[PDB]
Amino acid sequence: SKYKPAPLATLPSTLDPAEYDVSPETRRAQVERLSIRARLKREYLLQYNDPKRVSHIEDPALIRWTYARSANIYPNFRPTPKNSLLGAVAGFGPLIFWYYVFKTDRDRKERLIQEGKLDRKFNISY
Amino acid sequence: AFCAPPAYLTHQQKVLRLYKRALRHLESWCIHRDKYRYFACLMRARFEEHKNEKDMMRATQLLREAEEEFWQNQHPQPYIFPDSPGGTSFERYECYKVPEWCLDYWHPSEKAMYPDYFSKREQWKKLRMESWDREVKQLQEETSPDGIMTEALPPARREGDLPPLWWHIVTRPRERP
Amino acid sequence: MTKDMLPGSYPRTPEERAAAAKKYNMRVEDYEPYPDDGMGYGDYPMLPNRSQHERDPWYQWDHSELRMNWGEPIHWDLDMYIRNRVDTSPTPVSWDVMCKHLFGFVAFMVFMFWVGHVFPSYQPVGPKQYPYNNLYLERGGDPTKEPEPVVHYDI
Amino acid sequence: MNIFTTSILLIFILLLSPILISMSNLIKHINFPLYTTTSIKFSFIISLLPLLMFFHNNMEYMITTWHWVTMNSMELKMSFKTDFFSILFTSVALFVTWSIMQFSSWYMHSDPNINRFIKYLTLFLITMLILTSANNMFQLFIGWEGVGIMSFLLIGWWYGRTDANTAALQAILYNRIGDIGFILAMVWFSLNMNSWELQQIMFSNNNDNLIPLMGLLIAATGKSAQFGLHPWLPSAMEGPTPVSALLHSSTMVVAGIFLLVRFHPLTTNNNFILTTMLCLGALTTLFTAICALTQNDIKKIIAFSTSSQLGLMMVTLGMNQPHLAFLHICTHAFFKAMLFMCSGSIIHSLADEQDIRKMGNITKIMPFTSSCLVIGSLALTGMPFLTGFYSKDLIIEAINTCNTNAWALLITLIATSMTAMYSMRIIYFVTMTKPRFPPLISINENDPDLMNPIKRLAFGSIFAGFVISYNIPPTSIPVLTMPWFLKTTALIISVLGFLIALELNNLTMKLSMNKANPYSSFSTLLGFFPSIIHRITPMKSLNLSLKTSLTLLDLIWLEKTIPKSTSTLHTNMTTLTTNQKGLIKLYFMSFLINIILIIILYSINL
Amino acid sequence: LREHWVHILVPAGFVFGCYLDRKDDEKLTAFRNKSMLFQRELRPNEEVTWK
Amino acid sequence: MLKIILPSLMLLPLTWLSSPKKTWTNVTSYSFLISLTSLTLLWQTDENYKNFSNMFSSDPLSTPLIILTAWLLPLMLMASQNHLKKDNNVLQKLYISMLISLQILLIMTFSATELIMFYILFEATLIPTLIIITRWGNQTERLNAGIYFLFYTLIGSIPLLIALILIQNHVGTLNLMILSFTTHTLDASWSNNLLWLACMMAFLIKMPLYGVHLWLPKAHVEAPIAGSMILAAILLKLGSYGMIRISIILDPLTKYMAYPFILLSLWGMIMTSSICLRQTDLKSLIAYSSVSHMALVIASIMIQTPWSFMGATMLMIAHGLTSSLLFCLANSNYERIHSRTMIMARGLQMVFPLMATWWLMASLANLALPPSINLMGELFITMSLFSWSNFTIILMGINIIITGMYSMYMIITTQRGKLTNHMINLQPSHTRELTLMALHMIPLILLTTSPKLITGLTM
Ligand SMILES: CCCCCCCCCCCCO[C@@H]1O[C@H](CO)[C@@H](O[C@H]2O[C@H](CO)[C@@H](O)[C@H](O)[C@H]2O)[C@H](O)[C@H]1O
Ligand SMILES: CCCCCCCCCCCCO[C@@H]1O[C@H](CO)[C@@H](O[C@H]2O[C@H](CO)[C@@H](O)[C@H](O)[C@H]2O)[C@H](O)[C@H]1O
Ligand SMILES: CCCCCCCCCCCCO[C@@H]1O[C@H](CO)[C@@H](O[C@H]2O[C@H](CO)[C@@H](O)[C@H](O)[C@H]2O)[C@H](O)[C@H]1O
Ligand SMILES: CCCCCCCCCCCCO[C@@H]1O[C@H](CO)[C@@H](O[C@H]2O[C@H](CO)[C@@H](O)[C@H](O)[C@H]2O)[C@H](O)[C@H]1O
Repeated sequence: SKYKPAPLATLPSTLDPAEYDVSPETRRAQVERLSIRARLKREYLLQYNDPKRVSHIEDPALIRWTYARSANIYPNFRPTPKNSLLGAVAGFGPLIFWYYVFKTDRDRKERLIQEGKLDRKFNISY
Repeated sequence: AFCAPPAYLTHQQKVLRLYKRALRHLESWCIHRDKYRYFACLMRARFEEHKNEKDMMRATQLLREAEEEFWQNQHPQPYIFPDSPGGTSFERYECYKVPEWCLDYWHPSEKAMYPDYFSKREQWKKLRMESWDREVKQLQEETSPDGIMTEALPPARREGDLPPLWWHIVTRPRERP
Repeated sequence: MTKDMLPGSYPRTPEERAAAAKKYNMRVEDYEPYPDDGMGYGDYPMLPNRSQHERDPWYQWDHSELRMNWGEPIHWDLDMYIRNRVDTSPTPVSWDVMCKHLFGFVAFMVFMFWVGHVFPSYQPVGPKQYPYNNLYLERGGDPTKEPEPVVHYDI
Repeated sequence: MNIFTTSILLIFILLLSPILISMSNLIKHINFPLYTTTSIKFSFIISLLPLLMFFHNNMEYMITTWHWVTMNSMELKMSFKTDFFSILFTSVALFVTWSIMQFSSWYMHSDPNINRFIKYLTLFLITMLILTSANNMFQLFIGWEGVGIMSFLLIGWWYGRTDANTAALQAILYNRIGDIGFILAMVWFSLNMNSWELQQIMFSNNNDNLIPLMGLLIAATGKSAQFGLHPWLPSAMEGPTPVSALLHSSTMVVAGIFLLVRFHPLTTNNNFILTTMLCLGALTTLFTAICALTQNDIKKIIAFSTSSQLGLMMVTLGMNQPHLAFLHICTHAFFKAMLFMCSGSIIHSLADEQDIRKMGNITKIMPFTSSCLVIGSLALTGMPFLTGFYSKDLIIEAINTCNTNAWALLITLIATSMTAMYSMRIIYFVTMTKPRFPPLISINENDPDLMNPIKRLAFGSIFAGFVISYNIPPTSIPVLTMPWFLKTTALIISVLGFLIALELNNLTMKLSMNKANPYSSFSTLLGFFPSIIHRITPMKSLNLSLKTSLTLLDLIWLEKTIPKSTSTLHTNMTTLTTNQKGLIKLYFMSFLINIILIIILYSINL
Repeated sequence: LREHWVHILVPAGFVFGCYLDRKDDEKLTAFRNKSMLFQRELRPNEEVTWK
Repeated sequence: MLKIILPSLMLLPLTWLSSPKKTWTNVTSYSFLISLTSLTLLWQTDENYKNFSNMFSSDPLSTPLIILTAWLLPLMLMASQNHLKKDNNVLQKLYISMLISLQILLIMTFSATELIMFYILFEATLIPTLIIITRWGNQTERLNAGIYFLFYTLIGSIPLLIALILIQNHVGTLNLMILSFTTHTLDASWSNNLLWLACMMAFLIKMPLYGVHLWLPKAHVEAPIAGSMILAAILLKLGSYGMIRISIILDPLTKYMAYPFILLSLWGMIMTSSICLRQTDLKSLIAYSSVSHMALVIASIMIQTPWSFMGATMLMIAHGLTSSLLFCLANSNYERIHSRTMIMARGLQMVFPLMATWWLMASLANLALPPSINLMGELFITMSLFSWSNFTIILMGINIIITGMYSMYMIITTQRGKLTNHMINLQPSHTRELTLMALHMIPLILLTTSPKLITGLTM
C-alpha cells in the first residue's frame, strides 16, 4: 500500500500533507495568490471585452519566457568546472565515439578488399 | 466552469467532493445498477457515521485517512462522461467554434446572403459600444479599497446597464455549433 | 518593452529578489530563482515541475490549450509540459511498482522463450522427403555436374 | 492480357475521379458522398474480373506503366505486381471500403466537412492499393508512407481535440521508427542487388539476407503494431469510427503482414527471422488479449482484438506459412470491419457513448445491430464454417503440428481462448445485461445507409471465407493427420474461453464488492507500457534537446569558443595598443627602442 | 509614350544579349570543321558547318 | 548567358525609370519573363556541357541552380511587397535594386568558368545581402546578425583566396575545364593538408557545417522575408556548389581529410534536428531545419560517389524550394501578429483553411514524403552513406525520426488545437500570399514528375 511519488508520477493533491494545512499563515498565502491571480484576470478581461480593440492582446509573460530562453542565456552563463566538463563531453564525446566506429569499420573493409575476401557480387552503384 | 474557484477549499467542500468521487468510482466497479445502489447506501453509512464529529482536528485526520483509502481502491479506469475532461467527446467540436468576430472580415457578397442576421448584429455591436464606458466605470467604483480581490464580477446595479464584461460570455459559441 | 520588464541576472540581494518577484507577478515568498550554477537562467523563476495535464480542466483558462492565465509566469520547460507531450500526473499505481511489474513481465517472457527454444515442440515424424536428389536440379543446381544420390525407401 | 491489364489499371482511374472532382467546382453541386460510394462500387465490381481470371489461370502479371527516371544503371518505373496477393486483397479491400464509404454518409451526417472526410478515405484507399500492388520497394514506400500520412489526418480529424493530435503524432512516431527498417532494407538491395524490383530481388534467395530481413521485420513490427511498437493502435481509436473500421483494422494495419508476405521467398531460408516472427508474434497475441480482457471502451476492446489477431498472422509467418497469413488478412477484414460498424451504430444511437458500462440490453432495443454483432464475434472466435474458420482453424492446426517454440505455442493457444473471453465481454455487457444508458431513448437504426452496408459485411462474415478457401490454388500441404485433440484443439479452447467467461462475468451480479488486484491493474493499464515509455522516453529526449543541444552547445559553448573569444581577443589588443598618454617624450623613447632593435637585428646578420 | 516607353528596356536587353552571344561564337571559330569528331567535307552550297 | 544576364541588368533601369504605381507590377512581370528565358539552358541534348564563351558556361550542376535563382526573384518581389508598403518610393526602388543585384551576381556566380571569377562574385553577394538584413531587418539584433554573417564568410574566404592564388601560381590557370583535364594527384604532405582546408573551409562555413553555423540562425531570425528566402534557397548552396567544383583538384586527400567533416555533419545534423523540438521561435525552427539538411549535403559531397552527388544535387534544389516556402508561410502569420513565437498563435486551420493546406504540403515536403524530390535526395544520400560505412544508418535513422517530430509538431502547434480567439486581427489570406505559396509548390510537384533535370553531373 501507500503511494510513492516520482518526477513523472507526482503526488496527488489529496495525498499532500501540506494541502490539509489550515494554520492561519498558509490561508493568508492562498488568499494573496488569488488576489494576484484575480488582478491579472481582471486586466486581461478589460482588454478582451473592449470593443475599441483592433489588435490582439500582447502577453508580457510570454515575451519574458521566450527572451529568458534565448537572448538572456549567454549573459547569465558563467564558466564553471561542471559546465566546462559537460560541454567538453557533450561536444567531443559523441564525435570521438563515432570516429572509431566508422574508422574501425572502414579499416576492416579496406583490409578485406586487398585480400579479396569480400562478396561485391552484384554491386555496381555507390 | 462558470464559477471561479475560491481561494481555498473548506473542510466542508473537501469532504463533499470526496463523497462524489467515491460514488462515481463505486459505480465504475459495480456496473450493475442494483449492485451499485446497494453499496452506495453502505457508502453513505460511512459518511453519515462521522457526520457530527466536530473535533476539527480528528475530522481532518478522518479525511486524509479516507483519501489515502480512496487512492488505493481507485478504479484504474473510471467512467467519464463523453463531454467531460478526459472524455471521448471532450473538445470534439472545438474546431467548429469560430469566434463571432470572424464575421467582421466577411465579404459583402457573403453578408448579402444573410441580410437579416447581419442586421440583428449591428444592433448588438451598437449595444456593446454604448454600454462599454459605463461598464468600465462601474468596475472601478466597486474596486475594494483593500486589494483583496476575487475573480467574481458585479451585476448591473442600475437600469439600462448590462453587467460589466458581458460580451465574451453572452456571445460565446454554442456548445454544439 | 523595457529592460526592467525583461528577465535579468541572478538576484544577489533580497531587495533585488522582491524586485524580481514583482516583475514576474509572484509573491516574494514564492519567487525562487534557479540555483546559481551559471547555466544561463539568470533570475527566471523556478516553478514546480507539474505538466499542464494537472491544471484544473474545468477552469476557464485564458490560454485555453496551455491551461495558463494571462500574466502568470511560464515554466521554463513549458513546451515540454504542454498537453501534447510529457505528462507528470499522478498514476493509480506507483511509478516504481509499474516499473517493477512491466520489466518483470517482459523479462519473464524473454526467459520463457529461450526455455521453449531448448525444449521445442514437434511431432514424432521424420523429415519430409523429396524426389530427384532432393530436387537438386529444380533448386538451381548445376545441370552439368552430377549430384550425390540421396535416396529414400518405401518402409 | 489487355483486358486483365486494362481492368487492373482501370481501378485506379475510377478511384481518382472522386479526387479530381473534389478539386473542381462540380463538388458543390453533386452529392459527393454518394458519388464516391458509387465510384468505389464500380471499382469493386471491375476488381472481380481480374480476380476471376486469376482463379481460372492462376497466372500472375508484371505491368510497367511508366518510366520515371534512370539513375545510370538503375531504372525506376511505376510497375505493378498483379499476382495472387494483390489480386485478392484489392477485391476484399474495395468491398469493405464500399461498406465504410456508405456507412460514413450516415455516421458523419452532421460533420459540416463531411466531403473532406470522404476525400481522405478515398486517398487512403489509393495509398493502400499503391502499397499492395507495388512491384518495387520504392513504390511500396509511396503507399507505405502515404497511408502513414493519411492515418495522421484522419486520426486527427477533430483537430481541436488535444488528445486526437497526440494520438496522431503518436501514430507517426511509431511508423517512422518502422521506416528505418524499410529504409535499411531498401539501401541493402540497391547495393547488393542493384535493384528495387521484386523480380531482381528474388535472385538474392541464396545470399545472407539477415540485415535486409531485420529491417523489414522492424518495419512490419511498427506498421502492424507488434509488441514493442504496439501502443499506437489502441490510441488511434480517437478518430471517427469509420476511420477505425477502414484504416486501423482491415487495411492499414495489415501492411506490415502484407510486406513480409511479399518477401516470403527470402524469409524461408532464414531461421533467425522465422524464429523472431514466431516469438515476436506470439508475444503480441497474448499481451494484447490480456489487455483486452478488462477494457471498458468498446473500440479499444475491438482495437485490442486486432492487435492480437495481427500477432497471430505474425506467428503464422514464423511457421513459413505465408499463404495462410494472407488468407487470414483477407478473412479478418470482413467481420472485424463489421464489428466496428455494428459497434459504431451503438455509439451513434447512445449520444456518442463508448463505455460498455453504460450500455445494456442491446439485443432487444437494437435487434439488427446485435444480430450482426454476434455473427462478427463468432466469426472472429473461429466458429465452424464462418469466414474466420477457414483461416483461424488452419493456423491453429499448423501451430500444433510444426516444430516450433514450445512457449510460443503455449501462449498462442491461451491467447486463442482469451479471444473468446473478451468477445464474450462485449456480448455480455453490451447485449445481455439490463439497460444502463440514460433514460431518454432515441435509438434509430432504420436508415438504409446503415443496414445495407452492415448486411454486405454480414454476408461476407458468413460465406466469404468459404468461397475464398475453395477458389485459391493449393498452396502448401496441410498436416491433416493428427491425434483427435490437436484437430479440435481450437474449438475446445474457444468453447472453454466462453464457458470460463460466463462464470466470471456472472459473479459481477453478486452483491459482493469488486477490488483491485495487480493482475487486473496490469490488464487495464495496458501493461503500463504507455504509462512508462510515453513518459520517461519523451522526457529524457526532449530534456536533452534543450539542456545539452540548444543551451549548452549552440547558445553557450559554441558562442564562447569561436565568435565570442575572437571578439574578446581583438578588443583586448585594441585596448592595449591604443591607450597612449599622448606625450612626445614617451613616443621618442619607443622610437629609440625601435632603432636599437634594428641595429641589433642587422648586427647578428653580418 | 512618356510613361510606357520603359517596356523596350528589358526586351532590348534580351535582343542585345542574344546579339552579344552571336559575337562570342564568331570569336571562337578556330576549330570550326576541324574536330577529330565532326570534321567533314563541305556540301555544295555550304560555306561553314555552323554559324 | 549574356541573354539571361543583360535583360536582368535592365531590371535596374526599369526599376528606377518606372512610375511609382508601376514599379512593382513592371519589375515582377519582367522577372518572370527572365526566368522563362533561363529555361533555354535546359536544352541539353548531348553529353557535352554548354560553353558559351571564355567567361560563362552551364553544366547539369549549374543549370538547376541558375534557374532556381532566376525563378526566385519574382517570388521575393511578391514576398516583400506588403511589408514595404509604408516606405517612400526611393526606399522601395532601393529594395528592389538590392534584390535584382543579388539575382545578377548569383547567376554569374553559378555560370562562371574560372575559380577566381567565382570567388569575386561569391564575395560580392555580401553587400546587397548585408544591406538587406541590416537596413530592412526589424529587431535591434539585426546589427549583430550582419556582423556574424559578414565575418564568418570573410574569415573563411581569405584562406580560399590564398589557396586559389597558389593553384594558379602552380598550374598557370584557374579555368575549371583545364584543371579537370590536367589534375595531378596531390602528395600527402602536411602542406597539402592545409591547402585542402584552405580550399574547403570557405565553403564549409557557408553551408554551414555544424560548429560554425551560428551565423545562420542569427541571420534568418532577423532578416526581412526576402532576406531569408534568398539565404535559405541559394546562398547556402554557394557552399555546396563550390565544394563540388573544387574537390576535383583535391584528390586523394579527400579520402582521409574528410573524416572530421563527415563526423560533424552526421553528428551535427542530429544536434540541429533535436534543437527544432525545443525551439520557441518559428522562424528559428526553420533555420535549424536548414542546418540539419545541409549536413547531409556536406556528408554526401565529402564521399564523392555518383549516388552521393546525385542525392545532394536533388536535396539542394528540393531544400531551396521547401525552406523558402516555410519562411514565406511563417512570414504570413508574422505579418498579422508581429510575433515569431510559435506557441502564441494556435488553431489557425480554423480561420485559414487553405493556408493550412500549404502548411501541410510544405511540412510533408520537409519530412521527405515519397515521391517528392526531398526524399530522393535523402534516400540517395542514405544509400551512398551506407556503402561508405554501414553504421551511418544508425545516425540517419535517428535524424529521420526527429525530422518527423519537429515537422508535425510545427503543424500541430500552429494549425491545430483551439483557436487563439483574442487575435481579432487575423485577416483573410491575401491573394498575393496564396500565389506565393502556389509558386513554391507547383514547381516542386513538377520536378517530381521529371527528376532527370536535377540529377547533377554524375547522373
Ligand atoms: C573557423 C572559422 C570561423 C571563425 C568565425 C569568427 C567570426 C567572428 C565574428 C566576429 C563577431 C564580433 O562579435 C561582436 O562582439 C559581440 C560578440 O558577442 C557582439 O556583442 C554582443 O555580445 C556582447 C557580449 O560579449 C555584448 O557586449 C553586446 O552588447 C552584444 O551585442 C557584437 O555585437 C559583435 O559585433
Ligand atoms: C583576424 C581578424 C578576425 C576577427 C575579425 C574581427 C571581428 C571583430 C571582432 C572585434 C570587434 C568586436 O568587438 C566587440 O565589440 C562589442 C560591441 O558591442 C563590444 O561590446 C560592447 O558593446 C557595447 C557597445 O560597443 C558597450 O556598451 C559594451 O559595454 C561592450 O561590451 C565587445 O566587448 C567586443 O567584443
Ligand atoms: C553590389 C550591390 C550594390 C550595392 C549598392 C549600395 C547601395 C547603397 C547602400 C547603402 C545605403 C544607402 O543609404 C540609403 O540612402 C537613402 C537615400 O540615399 C536613404 O533614403 C531614405 O532617406 C533619405 C533621407 O533620410 C531620403 O532622401 C530618401 O528618399 C529615403 O527613402 C536610405 O534611408 C538609406 O538607407
Ligand atoms: C589560416 C590560414 C591558412 C593558410 C592556408 C594557405 C594554403 C596553404 C598552402 C600550402 C602551403 C604552402 O605550400 C607551399 O607551396 C610552395 C610553392 O607554392 C612550396 O614551397 C616551396 O616552394 C618552392 C618549391 O616549389 C621552394 O623553392 C620554396 O623554398 C618553398 O617555399 C610547397 O609546395 C609548400 O611549401
